[PDB]
Amino acid sequence: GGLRFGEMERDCQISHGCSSVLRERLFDCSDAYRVIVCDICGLIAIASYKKDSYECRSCQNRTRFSQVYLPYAAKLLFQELMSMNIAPRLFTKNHK
Amino acid sequence: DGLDATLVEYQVFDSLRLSTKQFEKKYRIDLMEDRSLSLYMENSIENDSSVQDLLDEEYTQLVADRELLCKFIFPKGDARWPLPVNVQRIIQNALQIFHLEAKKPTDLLPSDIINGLNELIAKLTIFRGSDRITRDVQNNATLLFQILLRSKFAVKRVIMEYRLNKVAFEWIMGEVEARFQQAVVSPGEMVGTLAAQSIGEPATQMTLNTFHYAGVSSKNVTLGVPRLKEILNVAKNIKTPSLTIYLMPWIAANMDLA
Amino acid sequence: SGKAVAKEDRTTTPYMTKYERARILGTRALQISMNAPVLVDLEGETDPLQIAMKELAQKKIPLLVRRYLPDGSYEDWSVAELI
Amino acid sequence: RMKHGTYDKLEDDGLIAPGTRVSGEDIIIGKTAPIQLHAKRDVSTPLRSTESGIVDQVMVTTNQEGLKFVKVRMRSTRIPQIGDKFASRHGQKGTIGMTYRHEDMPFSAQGIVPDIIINPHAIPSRMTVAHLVE
Amino acid sequence: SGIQFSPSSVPLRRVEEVQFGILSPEEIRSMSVAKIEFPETMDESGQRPRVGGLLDPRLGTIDRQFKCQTCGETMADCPGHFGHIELAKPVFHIGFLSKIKKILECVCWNCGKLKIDSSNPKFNDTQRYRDPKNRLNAVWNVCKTKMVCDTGLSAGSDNFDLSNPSANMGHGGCGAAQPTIRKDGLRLWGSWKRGKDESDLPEKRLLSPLEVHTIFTHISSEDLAHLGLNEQYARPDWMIITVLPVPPPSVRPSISVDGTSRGEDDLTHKLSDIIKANANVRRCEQEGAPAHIVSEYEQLLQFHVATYMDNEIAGQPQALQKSGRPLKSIRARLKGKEGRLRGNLMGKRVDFSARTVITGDPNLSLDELGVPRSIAKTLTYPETVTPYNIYQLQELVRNGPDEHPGAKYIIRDTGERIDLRYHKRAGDIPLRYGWRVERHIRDGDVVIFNRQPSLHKMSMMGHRIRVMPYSTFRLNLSVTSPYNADFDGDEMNMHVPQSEETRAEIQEITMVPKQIVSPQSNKPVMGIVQDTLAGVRKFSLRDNFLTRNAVMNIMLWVPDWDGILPPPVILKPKVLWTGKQILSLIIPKGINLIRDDDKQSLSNPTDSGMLIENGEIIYGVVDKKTVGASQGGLVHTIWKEKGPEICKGFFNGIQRVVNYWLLHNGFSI
Amino acid sequence: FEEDAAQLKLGPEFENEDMLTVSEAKILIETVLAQRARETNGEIPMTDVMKKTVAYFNVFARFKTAEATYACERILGNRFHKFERAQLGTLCCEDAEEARTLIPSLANKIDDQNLQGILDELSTL
Amino acid sequence: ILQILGIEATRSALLKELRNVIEFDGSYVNYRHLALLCDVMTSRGHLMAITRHGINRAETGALMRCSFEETVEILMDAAASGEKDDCKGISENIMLGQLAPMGTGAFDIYLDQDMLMNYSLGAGSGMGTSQLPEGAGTPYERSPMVDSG
Amino acid sequence: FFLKELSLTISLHPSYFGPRMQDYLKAKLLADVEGTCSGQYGYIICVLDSNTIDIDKGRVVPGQGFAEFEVKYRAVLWRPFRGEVVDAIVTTVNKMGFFANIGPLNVFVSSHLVPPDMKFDPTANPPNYSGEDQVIEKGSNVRLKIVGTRTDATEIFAIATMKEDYLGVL
Repeated sequence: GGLRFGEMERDCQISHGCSSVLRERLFDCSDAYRVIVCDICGLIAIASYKKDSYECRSCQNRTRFSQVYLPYAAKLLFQELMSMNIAPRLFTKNHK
Repeated sequence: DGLDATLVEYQVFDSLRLSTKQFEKKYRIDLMEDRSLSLYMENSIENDSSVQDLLDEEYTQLVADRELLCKFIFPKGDARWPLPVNVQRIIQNALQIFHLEAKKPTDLLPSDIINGLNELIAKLTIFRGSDRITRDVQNNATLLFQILLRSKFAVKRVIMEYRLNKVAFEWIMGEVEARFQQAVVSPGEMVGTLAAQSIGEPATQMTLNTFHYAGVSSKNVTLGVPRLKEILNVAKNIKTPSLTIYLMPWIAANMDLA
Repeated sequence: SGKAVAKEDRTTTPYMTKYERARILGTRALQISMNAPVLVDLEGETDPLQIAMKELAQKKIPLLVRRYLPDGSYEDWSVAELI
Repeated sequence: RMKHGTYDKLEDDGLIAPGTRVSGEDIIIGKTAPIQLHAKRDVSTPLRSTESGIVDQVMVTTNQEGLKFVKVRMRSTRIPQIGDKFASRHGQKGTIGMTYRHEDMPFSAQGIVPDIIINPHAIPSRMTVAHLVE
Repeated sequence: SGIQFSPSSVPLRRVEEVQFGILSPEEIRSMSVAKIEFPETMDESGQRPRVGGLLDPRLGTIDRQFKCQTCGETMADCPGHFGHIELAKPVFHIGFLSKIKKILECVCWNCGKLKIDSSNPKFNDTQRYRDPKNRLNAVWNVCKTKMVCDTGLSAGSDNFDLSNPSANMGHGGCGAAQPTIRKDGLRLWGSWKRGKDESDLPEKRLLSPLEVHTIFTHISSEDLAHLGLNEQYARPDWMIITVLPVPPPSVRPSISVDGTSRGEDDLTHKLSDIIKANANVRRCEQEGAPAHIVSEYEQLLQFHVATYMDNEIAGQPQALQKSGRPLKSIRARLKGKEGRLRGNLMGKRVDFSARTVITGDPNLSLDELGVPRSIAKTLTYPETVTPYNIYQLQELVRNGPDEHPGAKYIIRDTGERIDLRYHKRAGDIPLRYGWRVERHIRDGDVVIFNRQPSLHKMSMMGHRIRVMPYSTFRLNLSVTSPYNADFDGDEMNMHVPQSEETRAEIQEITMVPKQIVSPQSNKPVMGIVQDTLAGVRKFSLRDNFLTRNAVMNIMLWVPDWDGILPPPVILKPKVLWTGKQILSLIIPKGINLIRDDDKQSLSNPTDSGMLIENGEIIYGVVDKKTVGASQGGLVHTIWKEKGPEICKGFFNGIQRVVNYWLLHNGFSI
Repeated sequence: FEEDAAQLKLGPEFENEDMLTVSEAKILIETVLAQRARETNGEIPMTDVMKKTVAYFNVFARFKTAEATYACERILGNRFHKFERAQLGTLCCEDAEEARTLIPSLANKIDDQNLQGILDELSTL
Repeated sequence: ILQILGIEATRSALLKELRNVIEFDGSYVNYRHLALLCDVMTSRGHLMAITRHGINRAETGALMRCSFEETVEILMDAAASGEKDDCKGISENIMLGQLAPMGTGAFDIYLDQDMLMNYSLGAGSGMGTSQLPEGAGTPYERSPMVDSG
Repeated sequence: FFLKELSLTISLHPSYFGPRMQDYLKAKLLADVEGTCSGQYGYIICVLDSNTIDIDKGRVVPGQGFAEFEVKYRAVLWRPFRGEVVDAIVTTVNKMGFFANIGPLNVFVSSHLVPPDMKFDPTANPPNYSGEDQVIEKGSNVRLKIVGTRTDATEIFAIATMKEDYLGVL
C-alpha cells in the first residue's frame, strides 16, 4: 500500500458535507498520531503516557496540560519550523 | 432563492405571455351579464348570498393583477423559470387520485380557495421569524414562488379549469406546503464548493465546442474557455474587448438613419 | 464568546437537517456499538446503526444538537422536537 | 533476519532447481554478509507474492567483478479471465465482462459459436467501418 | 477516533487556536535539554555506542531496543526532542535576514529610538493608521528620507505638563545614522556622507550581527510595539541566531546497508559540518592571533547555517555536498513540490483502500457493487463487540481470516492485537464483552467508490459491497455516466470506512440513490443508457406483442412483484400482451407525463409523443427522450415523488426486464 | 513569583476565599459523612488523608459540640481577614501583645481591651 | 464597468458574461451557483480576481493561506509578527485533524438527560442484609443550614 | 483550611448512560478528587456533595463515544503558606530535626531551626529534645511558623522554624 487521496478527491467530500469521513480518511486512516502540548507555550512536552509524568523544562509546568491529535505529517512541519526558530504555539481551549 | 438547487424543476407562468384580452377571460369574474359559474357552483349556489363574495372576487384580481404588470417590469419576455415544487403536476396527478369529471361540479366555495392559499403560503416560511421586519426578507424571498400560487389557484381557475373538491384541494395544498419545506436548503453546508465544481464542468463542455470544428468565422468573434481565464484574471488585455451599444429608435429603427 | 439562547425563543428551523440526521445516526451508532443503553425494544437486530435507525424512526433517541450561530450564541434541539 | 520463507526450496547450492512449483513469497537464492552466534546477514531476494508458477531455468556464471553471478527465470502461464484487455486492429479497446460456457452462447446455425462478442454500440459513434469490412 | 495507548492522562481538548510566534534564543535553550559539543558526532567514539550531544542526550530513540529516557516507547509514540547548539559566534540568518536588512532605520544606531518624532505628527500617525504587520511601508519610507538625528527626545523646554508637555522635538536625540545601505551578494555595504570634507559612497564598509542585536536589545519596550513587532512573540533581537536549535532524528533520516555500514542523511550531515567550523572558531577565543585571519573562517558559518536553510538564496554559494549538488535544505522539503505541502498535507495516500479494473454487470441493484473475495478477505472495518454480536461475531473468528465469512486481528482492553494469522490460529479465547474485533467485509456494508479525475460532486458516491468472484469491480451500467469512463480497462478506487460514525455519513447523505440528481443543473445525472436503452425503443413499440408463454418468464423481474399477472390486452384468438403493457409495470403507481413532442394530433398519430397515467403508459414510445437525464424526464419525475425507491428500483426493473427481453429479441449491426 | 508570608499576601483567589475553622470544619466533615452513609453497603475506605485529619481534628476539638461552634460564631462577627479570623480561633490564648506577635498583620487593625474580653469568653467556653 | 456604472451593475455584468461562456451551446446552467461566484467577486468592493492561488486576499491569518500555496515566505514572514489564526478556516482545519466545519461538522451534540430522567415509568428500605440502615431519607437529619452558619 | 469551589470534568462512558447518570457522575467525582492534592489548591480533603453540586453539560465526543460532564463543586481543602502558624503533632524525634505532622501534610523542623535550649537526648528512654524542663518527645504538639513551602508532584512540602516568640511546646 497504500492508495492515494488527491486534493481533487478531498474537494468532493466537502461538496457533500462529510466532516467525519473527511477527518477519518486523513487524520486517522493514515497518520493516527497523538502528542501532548503545554498550555502556555504550545509545544511538545516530555510526555510518557505511562507514569503520568509530563513536566516542562521551560514554562515550568507539571499540572497544566492538554492533548492534541495531529498527523505525524503535521508533527514534522512544526518540528521543521523549530529549526527555523519559529514557534507555532498550539494555544488550545481556555488552557491558553 | 433560499432553496436547494438539487430539488427544483423549471416551471412555466401561464399568466405572463397572455393578452390582456384573454387574461380577463381566465381570472376576472363579475355579475355583469355573466354568472356562468353558477353552472358549476354545484352543489350549492347560495345564491350570491350577501355582498362579501362579490367583493372577494375583485380583490383577488387586484393582486393577481399587480402581478401581471410586475412582472414584467422585471423579466424580459421569457416565461420558463426554475421554481421549487412542481405545482403544474401536483394537480395532475391529483385529478388522477380523485378524478371527478366536468359532470361533477365543485363542492367547494370561492371563500375557501382564497383562504386556502393565504393560510398555506404563510406556511411556506424560510426565514425565521418575527421578530418584525425580519418577516420582510421572507415575504419576498418567496415572492416569485408566490405569484405562481395565485395564478394556478386563483378562483375562476379552479372552477372553470380542472374542477376541484374540498378533499382534493385540501390535499393539493398539502403536498405543496410539504414539498416546499422539503426543498429548503441546508443550513450546513457548502454552497460554494459544490456550486464551484458545477461551474467548472460547464466550461470544459464549452472549451472543446468553441473550438471543435468549427471554422472559420468573423465578427462577434470572442471564443469561450480560452476567455474564461481572462475574466477571472480581470486582465486588461482581453483579446476580444468588444462592446455592444444599442440605440433608441430613433435613432434608430430604420437603417440609413442608423 | 458564547451567549446561549432561550429554549423558549428559538429562531432556527424546526425541521432536522440533511446533515444532522447523518451525524446523529453516526453518533448513536458508535454509542450502542460501545455497549450502550438502547432506548427501544430491540427488534432483533445486529447492526449498531440499523438499530439506531429503529430509534430515530420512533424519535426515542437521546443526544441533542447545539446549533452555533454566527453571533456565538447557540440553540439546543431534542431529537423528539425535530422534524 | 528473515522469516516467512520458506528456504525449504533451496538446494545445497543455495539456489532453486527447475522446475520446482514456486508460489507466494517463497525464496529462491540466499545471501550472507559478515559483521556468538555471529555473524551472518541476509541480503537474499524473495519473490513478489503477486506472482506464482514454476521455474523455467537458472544460469550461474562468473562476473568481473571477480565473483559468482546467478540469474533465475520462472514461467507462469496466464489464462484469460474476466477483466483482461483485448482490442482489434482498429482501436476497439475492449475488456472481458463474462465467460459463458458453450451451450449458453448463440449456437447458430451452421452451427458455430462466437469466440467473443462485442456490442453494437461500439460502432456508429466511433465510425470504424473497417472493423466491419475486415 | 481510534485508540492511542489509552493515554488518558491529559483529557483531550482538540486544538482550538494556533499561535504563530518567533522562537527565541533564551527559549530555544530552555526547551532543549541536551548539549551538543561533539560537532563531528555520529557515534564517532571508537565504538558502536553514542555520546555526547548527537544521538543519545537523549534523544528520542531510533530503534526498538531503546527506551530513550523521558518518554517512549519507540520508535513511534516518542516525538523528537529538540535541542540547542550554543554558538558564541554571532551568526547570520538568510530568511529573517532579509527583513532585518529592510528595517535599517527603525531605531537608528545605537540609541535605538524610532526614527519618526511626534513629529512630524502625520508621518508617525499615518504609519499607525494601518493594522500591524503592514505599517512597515511607512517605516521604509521614513528611512529613505532619514539619515540624521536632532536634539534629545521631547523633553519639555519650556518644562511643563498639564496636560503636557510639548515640550518635545524631536525623535529623541543623538545624530544617526546618516548612512544608507544596499545589498551586494551576501554582504551589506553603506556609504557615509554629509558633507564636504571626507566621507564614503557605494564601494565597501560592512557591519555585523553582534552589533545589530545589541542595538535591538536596547530598543525601548514601548518602542518594540510601535512597530509590527511583538514584545512577547516576535522580538527583533530574535532575528539573530545564538542557540540554534536542533530537531530530533524523528525529523531526519538514516539507513543501514545491513550489514557492515549504516550511512545517514544527507542532509543532516551538513549540520555536523557546521559544528566542525564552529568549535574550530570558538577555541581561538583566547586569540589574539592571527585574529584578522580568524574572520575568514567565521564567514564559513555565515554560509553553512544558510545552506541549511536556503540552498540557493540567489547569491551563488553552491552548497555542494556530494558531486556538486545542492544540499537538501529545510526549505526544499516544505515547498517542493515533490514533498510535503502538496503531497504530505493536502493529498495523502491512505490505507484501507484498493482498486482494480472495472467491468459491467446488469444484474446488480443500482446501489450495488461487486467486491471480489480476494479483496473482501483483506479489508475492515473494525467493529466493537456489542452484546448483540458476541455469539454471531465469534463464529467469524473461529472461521479464519482465509474464509470470507472470517476475520483478522482481535483487539483487547489493554490495546493489544491478537493477530489471527500464524500468531493466534487457536486459543478459544472466548471473546470479551467490550473489546473490539476486526472482521472481513460482507454485505453492504456501505463503502465509497471514486474515479480519478473526480470533478463532479458524485465522482465519489457510496454503494453496498457484496461480493462476487473474479478480480474486478462489477458496477451498474446506468452509473457509468457519472464516472465519465467506459470499460477501456479503467481502474477505480475503493475507500472502506471504519468508524461507525462515518459509515453513517456515506449512507444517509452520499448514496448512488440520493445522488441521482445533482443540483449542478437540478436535472438527473444517471439514466437508462446503452443496450438497455436501445432495447427500450425496440420493445416499447406497439408492433411488439408478447406471447402468453412469457410474459410469465419476464415477470420474475420487478423485482418486487405484486404476484398478480397483468390483465391481458388481447383476448382474441391468441392471448397477447403489448410491449408497453408489461413495461409500464416497472414504473411506480401514480406518476403522470404529457410529453407532447413536435407534430402531434388529436390522433396518435403514429406513436408520436409520450404520456403516462396511474403508472401505466398509453401513448407513444419510450426512448432517451424520457428515460434519460431529460428536463421533465421520467427519471427526474420519480425522485422527486416518491424519493429514491421504489425509485432506486426503477433502474433495476427496466434495466432488468428489458435486458431480459433483449436477450431473446437479439440485436446487432 | 508570589512566595511570601505576610502580612496578608499571596494567591488572589485563595485570599478571596474564607479560611474554614477547625472545630467547625470537623463538624461539617462529620455532617458530610452522615449524608453519605444514608444508604451505604458498609466500608467506604477513608484512605490515608482521612486518618490524619480524623486525628488532628479530634486532637484540636476547640469545640467538642454542635453548639460550641455556634457559640463561637456568635462571639465573633466582624470579618477583618478570613485568615486572621480562623487563625485566632485555631490558636487561642490570650493577651494582646501575643496576638500581634502571632499575627503581625494585625498591627493597627484592632485595639486591645476588646481582644482581652474575647479571650476570657473563649476560656470560659 | 466598475469605474463608470455601479458596483452592483458590475455584478450583473459578470453573471451575464459567464452565461455567455457556458451556454452556447446546450449547457448545464444553474442560476444559483453562477449567482454565488459573482457575489464572491463583488462582495468586498474591488474586483477580486481568482488567479491560480485563490483571491489574492489576506484576512484569515497564514495557516489558511499556507494551504492555497505556495507556502514558505508566508510563514517566514507571518512568523515575524505572530499572526493569530482563529482557525475558523476549513483547510487550515483539515490540517490539524480537528474535526472540520464541513456542513456535517458544523455543529456539536450533547445529551437529552431530561428524557432519560423522567423517561416513562416506573423503594425505601435497608435491612435485608446490609447491616447498615436507611429508610428512604427521613429519619431525622438535615444539612445545609449548619454549612451556612 | 478552606471551603472553596472547584471544577472537574468527568468523562463518562456509554455503558453507564442508564437513567441514573446523575448518580454515576457524582460517584465518579468523589473518587477522582477526594484525597488528591495540588500545589495550586492543596489537599482536597473532601467534597461537600449534595446541594453544592452542579452538573452542567455535556457534549459527547466525536471519535470516542464518551461525553464530558463539567462539574462545579464545593470542597474542603488544606493549603499551607509560608508565614502561617499552625499546631502540629510530633511523630518522630531524631538528631536531624523534628518530624511533626499537621493533618495530612508533613512538616519538618530542621534542628538548625530549633532554639539552642533544646539539647538532643538519645540516651533518655525515648529520644527527645529537652532543655529546659520543657520536654518535646514523640507526643507533644508544637507551634511553628512556616518559613518556606514547596510543591513537587502535586504534593506540598515546606520547612518551619521555632525561632520566634510564642512558638514551640504546646
